[PDB]
Amino acid sequence: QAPIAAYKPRSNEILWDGYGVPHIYGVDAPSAFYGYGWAQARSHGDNILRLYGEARGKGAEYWGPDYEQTTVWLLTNGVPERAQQWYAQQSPDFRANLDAFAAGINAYAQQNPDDISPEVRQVLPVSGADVVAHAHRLMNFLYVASPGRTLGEGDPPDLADQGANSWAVAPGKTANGNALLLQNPHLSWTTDYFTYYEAHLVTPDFEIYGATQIGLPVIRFAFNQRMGITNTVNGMVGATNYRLTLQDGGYLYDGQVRPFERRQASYRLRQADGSTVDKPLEIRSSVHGPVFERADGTAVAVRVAGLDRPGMLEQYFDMITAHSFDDYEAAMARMQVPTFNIVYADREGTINYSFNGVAPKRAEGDIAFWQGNVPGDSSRYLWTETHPLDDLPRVTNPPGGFVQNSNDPPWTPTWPVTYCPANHPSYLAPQTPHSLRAQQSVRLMSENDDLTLERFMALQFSHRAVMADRTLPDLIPAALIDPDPEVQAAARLLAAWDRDFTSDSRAALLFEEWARLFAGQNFAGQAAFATPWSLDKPVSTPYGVRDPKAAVDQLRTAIANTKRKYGAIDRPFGDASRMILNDVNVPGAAGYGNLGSFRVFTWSDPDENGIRTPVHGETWVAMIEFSTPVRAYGLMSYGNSRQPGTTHYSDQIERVSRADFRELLLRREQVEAAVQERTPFNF
Repeated sequence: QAPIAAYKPRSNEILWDGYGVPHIYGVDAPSAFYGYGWAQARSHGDNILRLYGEARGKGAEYWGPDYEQTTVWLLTNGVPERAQQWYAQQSPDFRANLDAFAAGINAYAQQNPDDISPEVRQVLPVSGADVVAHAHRLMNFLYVASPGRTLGEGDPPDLADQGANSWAVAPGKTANGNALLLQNPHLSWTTDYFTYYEAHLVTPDFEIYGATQIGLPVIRFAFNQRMGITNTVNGMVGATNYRLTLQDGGYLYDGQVRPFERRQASYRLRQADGSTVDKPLEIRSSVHGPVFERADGTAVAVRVAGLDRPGMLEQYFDMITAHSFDDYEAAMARMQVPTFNIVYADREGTINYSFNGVAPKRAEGDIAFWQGNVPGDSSRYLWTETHPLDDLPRVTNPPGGFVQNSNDPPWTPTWPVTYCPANHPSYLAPQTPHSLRAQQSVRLMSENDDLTLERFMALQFSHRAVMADRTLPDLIPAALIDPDPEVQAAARLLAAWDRDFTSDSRAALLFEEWARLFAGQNFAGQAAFATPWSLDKPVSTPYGVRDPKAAVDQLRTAIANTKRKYGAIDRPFGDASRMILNDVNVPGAAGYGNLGSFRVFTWSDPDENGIRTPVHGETWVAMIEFSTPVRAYGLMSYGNSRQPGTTHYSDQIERVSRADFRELLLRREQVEAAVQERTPFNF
């Protein structure tokens, strides 16, 4: 019936468990945020202070050369100053929480100066504005508008490997009648701002368990006794790069030569000897927005949407603390979160999918057109309005009894679908072939019924080489008629494979190498299938091999590659695939999502000895059943801390190698039973 009574904290304290997971208890909100800020300082202080410093545009001043590009990017886009505005524009209530958070961080550093790396001490003290600045940078100028896209360069490995999985199951599809939720982000294992942190906040008025990126005062992947939500990247096109026609010191626009908006700014660049050199920086703007110059000499102006949405953090906070789905939807309706697909589920039995973000209203052009260089010489392409929530693809309690997204276009959020590409403007999302992992996603959910939490988790462990199922039947035969015995031996090895990425697979590695050539290095190539992908058979296409003879030459080559990389065509998958953190070295399993593996581990290239580890992949994984009280399990691949000397960095990877999940503790008693360290505090 009613949720179990939440705990009313009678004093401020952090109860840490054996895994470095803080259970922050505050007599009020500001107190809790302060504890949260303290805990994050404890667990990831160095990187948070580094990121906050960058967000001030002081990256070059504080750490020199390797941080300069980001400084120029953030200054030119006026990020540090807008953070001050956004900060000021906060609601009095929330601004107090942000100030607490910053005080928590400051406090921790004050009482533990030794735990703070020397090179980041100059960043202290930090303020509520700094928090806001970072989140603004992350959301708007990393996720939505990255310097790579605008500068016409690219980005260090983050192509399609910035993915995730997400499921929400309606009570009707379960055995117990409680909704189920899956949080499963697949971001880099090394990039600092992408590091996830696990925490638990409790005040007399709210409770929030979950993971979030270091430096964020709100929990993005949260849940509690009442509800929970998860996120996945949808690539919402919130920015436009306009090509400019330079002319007579200005730029051509609507037939006339408009002069630029010029501002002479400056920043400090640290020198090897510790001194700083003052460096000039002219910031030019066009009616579109800031202007950058590419290497090829192209003058590009970037127009980022939602620069007037200062309530990002508060939206997330109100969303996750919502007392009902209605409240939740009202919160999301503020349009303060610029991107992401978001999934919801609660103890009431409601599940929801939302292609969220702030999208510019446009009158022409498909997504591909808007993702490229839009002509910047006419007011014809200068958008100003953005779409309301109800203009975007969304699903609630569908007939299928579930929702899901694995970075695939929003065209198959459930089965049967409830809408189609035609119902929305063609610039919102792409209409491209869904990845094999995404197809596996729809299958695992729609094909199963009467689910239990345990079965639900087991399905999450799927590591099927769907790619094989679509190709081997045609490849194998064609390869067997090849005169080269080694090729024939390869075909037999492959045909004996159960087509699952297990540690012991002797054919997996070889298959991958073949697939690299058959479907491109990222495994997304379609040019080689006999039957092209189709939205009408979204989970069974593409299929077959268009040119078996060619594909065999590819296998011929792939065989050489496998031996060169691993030393044999039949090396055990988990012998070359390892998960190495600190001094822990465990065998790997599961693999590339584009090859159909639901559970993901994007293996890196192998080293001298054919050993390789995950570059991106599983990180924070949790499955929640909204029973009363709720039940949840989770694991954090890379622990809950990265502070030099911490015992909580490599202390979970072993359980990951065995899919041995931790029961997430929400109830006071459970917490008291697992406490290993108490940190009392006053705000």
